[PDB]
Amino acid sequence: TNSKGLRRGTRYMFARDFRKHGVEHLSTYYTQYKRGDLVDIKTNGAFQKGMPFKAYHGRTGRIFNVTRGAVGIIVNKRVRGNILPKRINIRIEHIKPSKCRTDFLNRVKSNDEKRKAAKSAGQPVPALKRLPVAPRGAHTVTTQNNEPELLAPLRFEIVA
Amino acid sequence: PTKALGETLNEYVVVGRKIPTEKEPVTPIWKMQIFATNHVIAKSRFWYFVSMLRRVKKANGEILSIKQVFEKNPGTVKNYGVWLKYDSRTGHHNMYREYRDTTVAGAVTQCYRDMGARHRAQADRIHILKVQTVKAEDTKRAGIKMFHDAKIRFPLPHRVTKRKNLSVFTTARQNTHFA
Amino acid sequence: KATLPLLRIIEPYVAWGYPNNKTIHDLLYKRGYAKVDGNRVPITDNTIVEQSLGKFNIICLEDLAHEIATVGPHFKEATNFLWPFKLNNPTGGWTKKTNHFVEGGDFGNREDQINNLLRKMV
Amino acid sequence: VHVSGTKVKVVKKKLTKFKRHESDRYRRVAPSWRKPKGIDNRVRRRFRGMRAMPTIGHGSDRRTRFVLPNGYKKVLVQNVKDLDMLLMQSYKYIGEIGHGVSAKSRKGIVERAAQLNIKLTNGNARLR
Amino acid sequence: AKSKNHTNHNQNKKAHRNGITKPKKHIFLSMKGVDAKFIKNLRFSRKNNKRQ
Amino acid sequence: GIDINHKHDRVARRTAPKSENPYLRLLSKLYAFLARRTGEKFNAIVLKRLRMSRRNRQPLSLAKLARAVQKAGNENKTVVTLSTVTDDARLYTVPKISVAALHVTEGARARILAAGGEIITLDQLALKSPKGENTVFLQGPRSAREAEKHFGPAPGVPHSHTKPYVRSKGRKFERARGRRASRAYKN
RNA sequence: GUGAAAUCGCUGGAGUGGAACCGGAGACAGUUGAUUACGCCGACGGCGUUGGCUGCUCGUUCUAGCCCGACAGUGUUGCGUCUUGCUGGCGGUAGUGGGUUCGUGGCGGCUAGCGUACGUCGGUGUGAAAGUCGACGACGUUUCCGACCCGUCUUGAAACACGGAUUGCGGAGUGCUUGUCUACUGCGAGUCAAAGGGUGUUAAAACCUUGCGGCGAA
RNA sequence: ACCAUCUAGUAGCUGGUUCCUUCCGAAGUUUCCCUCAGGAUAGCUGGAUCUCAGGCAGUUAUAUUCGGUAAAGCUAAUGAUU
RNA sequence: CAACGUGAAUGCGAGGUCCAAGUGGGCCAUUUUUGGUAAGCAGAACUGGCGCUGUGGGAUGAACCAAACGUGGAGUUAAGGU
RNA sequence: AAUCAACUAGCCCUGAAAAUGGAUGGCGCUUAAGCGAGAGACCUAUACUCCGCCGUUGCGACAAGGUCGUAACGAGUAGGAAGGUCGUGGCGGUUGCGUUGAAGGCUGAGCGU
Repeated sequence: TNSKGLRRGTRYMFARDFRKHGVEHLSTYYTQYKRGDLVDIKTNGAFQKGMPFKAYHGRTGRIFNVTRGAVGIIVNKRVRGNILPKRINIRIEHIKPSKCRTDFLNRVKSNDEKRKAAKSAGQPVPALKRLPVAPRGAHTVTTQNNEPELLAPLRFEIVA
Repeated sequence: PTKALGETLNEYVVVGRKIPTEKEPVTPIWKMQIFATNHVIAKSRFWYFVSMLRRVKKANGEILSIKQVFEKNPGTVKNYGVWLKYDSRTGHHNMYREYRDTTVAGAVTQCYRDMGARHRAQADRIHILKVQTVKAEDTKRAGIKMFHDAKIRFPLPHRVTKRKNLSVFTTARQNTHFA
Repeated sequence: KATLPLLRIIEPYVAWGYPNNKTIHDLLYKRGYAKVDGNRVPITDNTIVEQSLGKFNIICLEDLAHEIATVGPHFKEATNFLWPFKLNNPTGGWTKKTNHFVEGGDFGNREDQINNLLRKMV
Repeated sequence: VHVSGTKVKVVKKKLTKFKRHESDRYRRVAPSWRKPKGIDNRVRRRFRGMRAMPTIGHGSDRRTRFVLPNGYKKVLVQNVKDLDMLLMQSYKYIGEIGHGVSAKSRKGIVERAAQLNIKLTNGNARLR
Repeated sequence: AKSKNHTNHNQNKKAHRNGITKPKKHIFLSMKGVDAKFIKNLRFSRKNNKRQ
Repeated sequence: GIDINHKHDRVARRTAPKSENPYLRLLSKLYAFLARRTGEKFNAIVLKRLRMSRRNRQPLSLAKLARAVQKAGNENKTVVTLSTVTDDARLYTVPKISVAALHVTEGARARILAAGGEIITLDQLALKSPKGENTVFLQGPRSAREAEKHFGPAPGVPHSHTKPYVRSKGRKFERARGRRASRAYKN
């Protein structure tokens, strides 16, 4: 059986990227984190304090606490037939804002703005629903300067 | 695997093209002559060959047209030459074969049956590179050439006739020679 | 694009294609059953369609057929109102049921030949 | 036949008895049905060519269940006063004198049933 | 008579038999495990807001 | 064959009271009729609680009845409860209460009647309010049982306040190891 | 007293090629029922439902050939940029005109199971009895199909794994103390009352009876 | 030694464990145990039901992410090596 | 407090509590994979099966192919065949 | 008037030896009843469609611990529940039968899955 140390099998997971070692740039510390925000977890090997467990690497969580240089995150973890919302205290260096929620918030803003504009201007309420890409419509293709090229299977050649 | 199912394979002309993108607002149009049982198989085989030849697959491409081709004059006999490439249990080979038929589709069907008979090769291992009508003087296979004679004649030597809708037993004498 | 991936996932177990006018009408008239309060009720009358789809202006089997064929705004409601069709085995048999249609078999996308199959199944 | 007072025909899904497995092989095993419980019992596992097991699907039609071959349902009578319960639905019930009724009482029972027009199953029995 | 025999064979089926239960929606409402100083200020803020 | 699950086909339910009390069975009959014909969810609720088990009908308190009637608009409404109405010694003033109940204890009945109130049965409620008009539906606290205190996470689990099953109470009865940090640990 | 099963003897019937038993389906033997209308059965029609096989006829899609014109070629007849044939694409289609495809198409023919918008009819049964009709045909015989010995431990038993020659009778989750949950009943901030006492002669019962005790109310 | 009793000694082991229908329906896996033919524990399963009357899903789409396996590379670091 | 009003597809009613059984020897197969010369050998991963399960086919067979089962009938088939 | 050489791959042949007599399942089959490519039709499941009946589940109607309607459904070891006018022996009550023949025993006509 395997040993059960904290950093077993993280040889590449906790390593830095090629030609990306050294001093950690400061935007990491300038980023703003508020409780209720969604963050991706990606361990930074250069910082050994407040490191997330390997199980949480690459997962997204919701912030529930904001301390001086760390955040508490609620991350879903599957244990047998239940998903547990584990709470973990991770430092800022291992955290990154999640764009999935921000995209949705932008879409909500656009929807509200479009609805307000249409109602104010008396236009009919617009369609504010994402729809799956439908099958292509009917069209005409012209062969002018694009004559069809007759293709045939090629014979076998002995490429030594 | 693809099979040459069906008596007398059909012939289709399939025209397709890669779906235009921003970097390529106009794309070349490709055309192929396919021999298949029906048009669904024709389209699938067209995409097979076009993806082999050009960097395009069914996902990024579209079919502009697919039309069945019928023999112009099925009342005349022609010699057909077939250039094909096929896979044996050991290696890859090119073959040239000849048939006599009233339809090019019939000739290609004959080719598939003959390849199965003489080389145990299935349709999934055969590529029909080319099919054409060859002149009588341009044929190069003895079996075909032996019928390019205006005075051809031969009997039917040993004719075994099967009784169709009558009892198994008879007192009649069976004759295999008919002069 | 939201349904085609499912049709690729379930390829080996289904035969599907593009139904035509006669196929849709035959299916609806000969084997149309409605889901009414969780019960499978044969559609022997147009009032049965009206009671459940009247709010969408679908009052007759012809309205239902049009909605299905042209994929109207209420395609979801129209089709969910129908109980999954329970078809008969084709008279003539199948071919392979273990190989794609293009392999000389049965499963996968047969395109407009689903009508040929359904003319025997329905 | 048809149930008396109606036109519904009596149908028997099965006529043979569900005999216990191996009751023909051993005398200690009575024929009365017992569900096989053995781990390897081929009858329990339902191998082809094995005797069937009782199932609710064999149940008789509700309208014809308990109906005798003549079309009536049996009612047991022990004395003359017991004949009253058959008076009204006499077109569907047939009386039957209990086994323990003596030849002394059977005479009166049969006579009263004849007067009341009530059919009996064993009227002409135990005549001394 | 070796008897270690670890395996994970029939475990996903058992897990999925009664479904995989996702966490509830009120779990984000609790203020448990939050900074004590922040909690103290929240108590003070809530204890003083005039109702009307 | 069809690919469906039969695990939850059957739903356990009570189609009639388990009790052999003939009056309770008659009440269940009457309110089954009322629920089916009037089609009122109030009648359905009364029927269900009539068929329920006595565990789910915990005693109600005269104080709770008084609080219900002393609310703006509830003065003239009929309080309907299928729980026993008990007397409260801590209640000093009893208002005018109109209550329809299965059983009311002697003290509660005396106080309600003394305060000018009225007590009716469920059959009488069926005539007064066949559809349940002007009613205030009440019940006792269902989770206020000694047994319920023993339900929940196991006593020896972190952040668990479940009452253990102890023979007696004292320093010698499950108070040493696993309950204080002086002995091994504390959860 | 009764007098079971196993086992056994006789009489009659029937089967009997290296097991015998057994399930399904008939037949035979046998047993049993049977009041013009009505029962128990059959046949032919009609209707409903689900069909199976099989023809015509319109149209639709994609397409010709025949026929005409020039050009190129040649498995070519008759007597040589000859002629007659024949082929190939290409250009025409007026006329003629088949293949292919299927239709929210139209008109047919033969026939099955199940049920009875229902008709036309026959067999039988109204004292016996005989016969006839109907249903079964169950541990009898005979055919066609299926068919390995149960219980058990086991991943796996018909097993060359163990127990079992046969039959009868007996034969194994109980009592009590203590918990806990659940269901039902009474009363309800209470409830139950103990030992005991009083009375009770269809008197080991029932009935009455507690400053105090148990549990609960911190 | 034999006789009676304690004694129906204990057995994580072997054998047996007696009516019919209906409905639902597993596990041989986790952790701890002088534990490995056994237990406790979680899981899987049944029953009782109770509260309600849209938020879920062994499936997709959109958006955003995680990884260092196949392939690739060694005329890129390390280690071989003609 | 004021206003706005349900913002991908498909399917579908959802959630809660309590009491408790049996199990805790597994085995097989496509694919991946460790030890071994190999093994109907030993050990793992995903999924499906047999165990617990009959039915048509593979002459026969726990696992293979088809397909899962109330009790009957008519029609049509799967795999397999004539 | 075609010939020579080297290759290639289909079927066939050699390589190809084991002990009771024996196995494309057997008989047999040779323009096959073999090998490969195909075509019509045909046969056959406890599967699919439709029709009847039994039960379960859900829903519903009815002044009823009942009846009825309707749709879907029905595998099962260990195990769990439900129903049993299934069966056995007592007690408190109730209903009756019996020397004109009870219990017990042997065994025809039926009833119930």
